[PDB]
Amino acid sequence: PPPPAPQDVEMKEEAATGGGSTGEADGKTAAAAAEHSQRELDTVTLEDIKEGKEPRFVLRALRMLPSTSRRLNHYVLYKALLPFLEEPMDTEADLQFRPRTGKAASTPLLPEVEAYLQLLVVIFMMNSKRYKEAQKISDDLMQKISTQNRRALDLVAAKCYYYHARVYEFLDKLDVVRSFLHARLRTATLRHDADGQATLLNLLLRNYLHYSLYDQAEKLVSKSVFPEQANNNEWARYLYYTGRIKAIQLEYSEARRTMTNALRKAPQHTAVGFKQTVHKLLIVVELLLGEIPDRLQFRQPSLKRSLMPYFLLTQAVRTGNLAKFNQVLDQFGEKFQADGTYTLIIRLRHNVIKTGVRMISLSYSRISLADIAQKLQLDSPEDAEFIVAKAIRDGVIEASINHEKGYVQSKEMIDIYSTREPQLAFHQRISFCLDIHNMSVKAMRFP
Amino acid sequence: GIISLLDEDEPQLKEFALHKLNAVVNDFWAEISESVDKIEVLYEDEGFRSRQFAALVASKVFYHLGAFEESLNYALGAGDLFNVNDNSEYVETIIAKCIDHYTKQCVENADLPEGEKKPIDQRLEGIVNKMFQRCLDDHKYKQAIGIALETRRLDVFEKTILESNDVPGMLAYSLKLCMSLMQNKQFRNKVLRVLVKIYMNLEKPDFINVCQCLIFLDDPQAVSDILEKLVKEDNLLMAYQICFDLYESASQQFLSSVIQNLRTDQTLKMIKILSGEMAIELHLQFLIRNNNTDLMILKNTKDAVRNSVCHTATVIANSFMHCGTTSDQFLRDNLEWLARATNWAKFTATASLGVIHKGHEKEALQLMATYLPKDTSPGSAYQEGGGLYALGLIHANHGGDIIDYLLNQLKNASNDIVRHGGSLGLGLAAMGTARQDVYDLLKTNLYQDDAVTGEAAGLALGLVMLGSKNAQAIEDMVGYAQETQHEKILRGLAVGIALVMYGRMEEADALIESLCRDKDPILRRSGMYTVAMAYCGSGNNKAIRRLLHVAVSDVNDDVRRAAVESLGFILFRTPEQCPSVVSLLSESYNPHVRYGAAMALGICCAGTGNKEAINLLEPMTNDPVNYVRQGALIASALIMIQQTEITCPKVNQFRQLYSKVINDKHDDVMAKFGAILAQGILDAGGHNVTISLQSRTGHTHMPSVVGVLVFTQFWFWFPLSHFLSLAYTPTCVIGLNKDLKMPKVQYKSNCKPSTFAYPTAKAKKKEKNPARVMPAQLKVLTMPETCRYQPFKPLSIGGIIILKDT
Amino acid sequence: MSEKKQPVDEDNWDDDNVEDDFSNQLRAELEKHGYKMETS
Amino acid sequence: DLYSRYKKLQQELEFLEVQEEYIKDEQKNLKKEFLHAQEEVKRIQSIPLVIGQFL
Repeated sequence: PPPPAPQDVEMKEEAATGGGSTGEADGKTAAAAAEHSQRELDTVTLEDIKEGKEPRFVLRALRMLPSTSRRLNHYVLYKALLPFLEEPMDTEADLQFRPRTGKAASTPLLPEVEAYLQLLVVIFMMNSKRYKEAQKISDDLMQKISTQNRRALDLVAAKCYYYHARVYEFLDKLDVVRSFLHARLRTATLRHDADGQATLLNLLLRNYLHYSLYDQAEKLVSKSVFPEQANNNEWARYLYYTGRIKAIQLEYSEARRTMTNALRKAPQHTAVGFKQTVHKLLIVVELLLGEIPDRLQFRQPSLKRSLMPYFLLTQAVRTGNLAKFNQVLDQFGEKFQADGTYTLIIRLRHNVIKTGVRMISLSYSRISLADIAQKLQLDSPEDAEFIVAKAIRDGVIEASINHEKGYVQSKEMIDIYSTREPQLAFHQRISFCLDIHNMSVKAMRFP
Repeated sequence: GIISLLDEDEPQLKEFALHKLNAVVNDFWAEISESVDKIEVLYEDEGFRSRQFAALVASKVFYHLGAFEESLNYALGAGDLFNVNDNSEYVETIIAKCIDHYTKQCVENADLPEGEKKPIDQRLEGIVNKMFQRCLDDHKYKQAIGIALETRRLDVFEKTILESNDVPGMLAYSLKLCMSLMQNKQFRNKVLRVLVKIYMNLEKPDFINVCQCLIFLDDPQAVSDILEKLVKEDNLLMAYQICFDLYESASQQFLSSVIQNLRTDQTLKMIKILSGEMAIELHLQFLIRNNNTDLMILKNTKDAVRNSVCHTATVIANSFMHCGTTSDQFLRDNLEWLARATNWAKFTATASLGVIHKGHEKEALQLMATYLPKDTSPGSAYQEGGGLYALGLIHANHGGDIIDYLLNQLKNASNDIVRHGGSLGLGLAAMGTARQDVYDLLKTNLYQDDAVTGEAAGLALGLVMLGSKNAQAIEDMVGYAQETQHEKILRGLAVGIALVMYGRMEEADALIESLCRDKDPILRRSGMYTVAMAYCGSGNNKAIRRLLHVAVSDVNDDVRRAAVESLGFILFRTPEQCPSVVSLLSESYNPHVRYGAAMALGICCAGTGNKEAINLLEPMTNDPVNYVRQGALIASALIMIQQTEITCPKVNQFRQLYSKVINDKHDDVMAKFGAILAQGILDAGGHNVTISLQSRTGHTHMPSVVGVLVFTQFWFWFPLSHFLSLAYTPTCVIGLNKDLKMPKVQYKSNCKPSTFAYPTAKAKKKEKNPARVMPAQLKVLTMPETCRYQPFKPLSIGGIIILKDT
Repeated sequence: MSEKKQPVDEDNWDDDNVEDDFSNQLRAELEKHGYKMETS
Repeated sequence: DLYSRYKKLQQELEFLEVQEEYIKDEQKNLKKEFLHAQEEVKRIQSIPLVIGQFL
């Protein structure tokens, strides 16, 4: 008695969404798609949520003259796989409705990802995407009829390339798909820019920081910026991956602002630990700064089972205990090697000394050297002059050593009062504000 | 990590290294991306024996990046591997953009046509003609004509007619295709002549070849070529088409060009073709047999007596249905209402005898042998002016020997109340003739010291100098146009100096600026009429930029009105854009731009079955301004002609709407003047005759440009309301074989009887008088395959074709 | 929402700043502090 | 028709991009016109106004 209901509403899924998309895509260009055609993301993740089932919607696909009304109603009525996923090509070649080729080569095929048998149909999904990649290649050699693949099926295409990813990942890696991607880039570079490269580039970094390491420098020459960032979700996790990069490129002062940006551009919900687990390794760069506040302003108790190392670790950060250092290391270094954590163990001592020198430096105008050699667990006055020079290391607040015997003649620095440095920066503040005025201009330009 | 291998200068490991390069080239993109310098080291080496494949791995890294001039350099220094490797997106994208570099290289090669061009690699064009050999073996006419005109070069285009055992139509439709798209004339002249050369030397003698280049290339030598040949093989059933096209399509001064080529039977034929009587009297025969009009509605508006311009409206409305019928009724049934108005209705009333008996060419002079200017009355000098005006309507657009005799009558006459009609008829029959006696008396016509003859002097000098590129007449005119005393003098001379240059496309632009610069409203207004006439029928943005700007920024409103008047004058080849572009122009501030907007949709969308122009003229004919309602009735007349009843259902709605506004008294008199004159426009011959900006030949017609542009502003001189009647062609077909030999041919169309019905499924012809028809009811006919007389030349629209006596 | 990597992966709690400040620093908060004045 | 369609799409494009500029200029113009409307109508001020009553 429940399955006759998706016979109605799962039918109206393709009726409303797909029928409106294809029919309203046949005209009214660029309102052809992208007013409910790329409702596709959540309505088709929902198709994989909202609801035997496997052969039914994949038989008898390409018929004739547009009788999909009757054919999808047959798919409704029939509720009472070896050539079956290829049967949308085996009834006849599709031969009409080229906006429907990728659509029916995505939406019926993909629910086996959520069926999870992983043994016989992932190679059949590989074959179904050999068909759909034959569409992808043959759109410019055999389909010289109209656009139908940029304005609708490019936004469909990047989605089903994430589904390519979902298929390719569950068994192996991909290498041929990378030059195949850059060919897809070349047929999206100058004509019509798609994300695409950034999709499999997120995957590139995701499997490469696991397994290849030359390619950040190849990103450097490959950094076509793509300032469109329309979803902002892909762009958010793009910033997450490259912030892991600059953490492993040991770039920290950039990392704090760009990863705080990457967090605040996540509007996400569902507190299973998505935002939380991404955010923990995000503010590992703040563990690497030398400065981090108490993480009470960051914890969701669903993350608590994973951060059972992490709270005691930030305790070790705020303290300086070598016992706590090594104990958190050996005991609580599990579950983070899967993410990669052991670059903080070399410089947790640096975190200690920068936290201490921050407290003491903003605390004290003048300090003495052979007592700042005993504020923290320092070693010697030669180690203390050493660590004063290493405490500068970049251009920190004025600390001149009293170069006879007066240990240090440091003082506080001034002229941040309200004089020229803020009005040196306010041109750029209002440069950002006029950029938002350009956003207002484009707000007017949206119709 | 191969720059370590690039430390070696011996190439004997560099073959292994380049085999590594194209192996892991997808992974090591940033390897070469700074190593471009060492790529240039191995490239510019004259001992490294893989500098071409070094240019290919350079093509790989600059395919990863996508550079253009690098791909030009790889066209240079990749050589053989640049040429034979062409089955890949990796190569076809970069060589596609190199073909784009080649097509802008051809843009450069068409920028300056005389030597000294930019250098060309023989390989960037080697891939052009190499890919073009695929186009020749593909043999598709797209593949020929596309790349043959992408290059903008006549050599490979000349080679495209040399393809395989086909081309039944390129050698007859190639000129059709090239005219159907052309924008530049600089090489179009050469393409149009090199095609008709091989059409003269075709296996088949063709007629559309010189039928097209005789009016778009207008050579005196080509008309002498077809004269020479079509007389030389001694047949005139084949010279039938093109000699009667010489009279029927071509305009004046091209007849001068051929009469230079006449003498050097067909002797009697070349005597009679430049006379050109047969079209005139078949028009006359058609209208005297085809009086499908109504006199009852003429009574229903004859009853609406007012002393004003309504008399002219009535006599022009029945002249519209009798121009070429030799038939009067309102010159007959009355004398008191006929002589009600004074001194201007007499001009118009004796002018209507010339309008109606236009198409009565030789005999209308003895028809007015009683009605000479000095026989009837020396009291009204406008009566004796309308007299010679009507003799100019006797010699309307095709005069004879009596052009010079009207000139002899214009040697001595009254001061100026004669030349207003006389010189207009003289330059009307003497279009572009550059005559000397018209220059003679037009000198003193300029120096009359009277403003009422400015139209005479200016307009007639522009007529006889249509497309002059003169200076001295223009010097006289515009340099007299800073110091005179009125503006009828200024404005007659202004539309005359508009009329002095035509179809220039680059040449009148000096005068365009010269008229542009002054603070004279009338002179910049003349500049707008001049940028119309020099740029007619072509969508040149060089007009519309300055027209756009002057129709926004200036508040001087006469020149703004002229700017929104030039639109259909320059864009009537494509009338299907004017609503979307004059839409808010119909909602301006002044009567000028609103009035010219109504007229813009009118003169633009003539032959359209649009009805959007109708729907937008609806709030224009219900406007608050009075004479824009007048002009909107006139624009309703403009839209409804080259349109029938079933082309738009508001035709009778506008007939009864004209009736509503004119047959009541309480509406606006000035705004109901247009209603019955517009009815007459609507019943020109009873929809037999209509306006014709565009021929089957494509040769535009001088009344249907010149007369309608003069007809635009008509308050300023009321006899400017006649000239649209001179722009009439009967919608009928000629399937005649011998010049009078009546056929036995009655063929049909698959249309409705009611689409045929003009106030069974098959159509019925009349065995040539010609037979009236919709213009759109000529592409839906069917040849008589059961007739004894079968036509051979395709008859898609009106005009003349050949028949065969079988 | 599977974002392609992440599926693989005021009771007593605002005081935590003060408490982690005060873990090994003034762990009694008074029992030395009330007894400081007779140290010197 | 890929030589003539690709010819004339460019043509109608350059047409409409010219034709945009007209209305861009008129939108520049009419805001000034509306300001002239505002102040040159609101010179309806106290020309020596009389005291009365409203009913």
